[PDB]
Amino acid sequence: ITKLTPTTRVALRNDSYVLHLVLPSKVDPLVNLMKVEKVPDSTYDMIGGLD
Amino acid sequence: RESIELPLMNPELFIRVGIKPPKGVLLYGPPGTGKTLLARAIASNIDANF
Amino acid sequence: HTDCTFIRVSGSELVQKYIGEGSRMVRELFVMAREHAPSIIFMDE
Amino acid sequence: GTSADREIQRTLMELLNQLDGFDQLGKVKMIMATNRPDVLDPALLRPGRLDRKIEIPLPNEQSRMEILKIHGAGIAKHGEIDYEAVVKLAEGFNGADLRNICTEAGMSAIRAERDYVIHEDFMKAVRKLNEAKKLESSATYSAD
Amino acid sequence: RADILDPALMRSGRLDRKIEFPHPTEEARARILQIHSRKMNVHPDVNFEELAR
Amino acid sequence: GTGKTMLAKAVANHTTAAFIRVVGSEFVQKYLGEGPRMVRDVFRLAKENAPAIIFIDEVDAIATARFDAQTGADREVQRILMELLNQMDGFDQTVNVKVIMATNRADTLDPALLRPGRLDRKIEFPLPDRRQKRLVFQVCTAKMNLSDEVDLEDYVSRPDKISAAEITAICQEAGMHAVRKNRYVILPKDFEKGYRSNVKKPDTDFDFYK
Repeated sequence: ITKLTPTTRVALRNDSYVLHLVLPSKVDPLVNLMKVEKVPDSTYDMIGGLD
Repeated sequence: RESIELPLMNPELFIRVGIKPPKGVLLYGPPGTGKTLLARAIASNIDANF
Repeated sequence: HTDCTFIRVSGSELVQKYIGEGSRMVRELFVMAREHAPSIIFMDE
Repeated sequence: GTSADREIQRTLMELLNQLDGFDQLGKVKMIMATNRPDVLDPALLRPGRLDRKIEIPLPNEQSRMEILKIHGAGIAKHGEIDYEAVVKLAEGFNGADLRNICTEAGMSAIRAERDYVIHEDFMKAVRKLNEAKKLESSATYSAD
Repeated sequence: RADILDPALMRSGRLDRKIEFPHPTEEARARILQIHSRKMNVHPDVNFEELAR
Repeated sequence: GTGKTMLAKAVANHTTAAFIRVVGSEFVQKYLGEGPRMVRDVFRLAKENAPAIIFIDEVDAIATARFDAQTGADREVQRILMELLNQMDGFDQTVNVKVIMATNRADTLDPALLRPGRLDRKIEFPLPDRRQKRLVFQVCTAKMNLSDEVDLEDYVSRPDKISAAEITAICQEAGMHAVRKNRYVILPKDFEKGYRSNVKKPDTDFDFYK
């Protein structure tokens, strides 16, 4: 039960809707928001004239 | 008539002119002008193709 | 160079579907940040 | 502003697209009518959607007389109906207004049970109509 | 309020006869008292016209 | 009114790629939520077919600015817009796929769709005034007769702030007037009946301001 992370996906039987197996990696909402943002990842060595 | 039925009459005439036939004409008229009657009458050209 | 959670928002509405149903207050983003402590907040003009 | 304006605007755009959107509806043209040409979307007035604008104005004196004659078919009257006097009286009347005057002619004739229609019945109906429309707005149109 | 009324709403075909009802001035002012007091019981010591004025 | 899809359909002609120019209003199918699945199918078929280019017309129709997350009908539309957001970012940079979306008013532009890396094309369409208005008029009048005396620049030089379809509208209107007049060539006068007929704007600019 503890391994079953709340707000996470686990398998569900059909005739019984009983637990069948966990679901590995369904989704992270913050990651989706960031991907929608499409931030321009940079590098400190690529900083221009603002040492 | 030249707006709608003239095109179906001989669009080749307009083509020879050099322009495409009229696409769509909208009727402008102050309220209570009775433009709707104009269309009701224009319905007297096909009566099945309107 | 700092390894922080970057989140820059322009006050759109599509992202609102992930913060909350209504987003009554601006605490919605904090909830996403609140569990990702290694985060930074950026806001455009 | 609204949650239908989204859907309403989408419907408007879909009609716009289907008008001349990567396809021409040939052998068929569409004619639309609207009282307020100023609340028309800027796109609908473009040459691709609106081809030409034919404006129908309020009837002229000759136009008013022609309309009265058209509506003056089933009137049981006496040979003194001076439509010219009424026509000169009918100033700035709307197109349906002439039919309203013709109808009110009978209503006045229905009063007193006068089977025939006298030239005075129209003369009073025109006066009544001219006074009824005092509460109008008087804003014809703007084709922009 | 006929002013707020849309111009189309008054276009002959939609509405033909426009009847405006004003307030009773002096005589209908007493007729209203006679009617609305049809069942009211009052001794003959009230001047309907006087109250109307 | 720059011939909205004019340049786009032009690209569709001289191009060697397959075209998918969809109207941004057809995305809301009847069935619930099926719209997002179709939208994904758009990009799927585009990538699958060939080194082709598609068009998403009336982008604002699916590209909104604010959503009403209570109307339901707005929820599926916003999701399909997120559907397109995923699809556009669903490119591997290896597919010869590029579908051009088009909206007439950029004011109500969903920043998620135009976010950096999503769309790098910024091409406005100013109204031709003198440089193009001459070229535009020359092109439009090409299939006209204009028998002997109709001076083309004669009406171009007028200020006559116009629109790319406005030149075409004036041309057609002169054509229609001649048709009513049965002039097998465009008489230089009919240009007058056209230019003033199509530029019928009640500006009523007071000369007091000068």
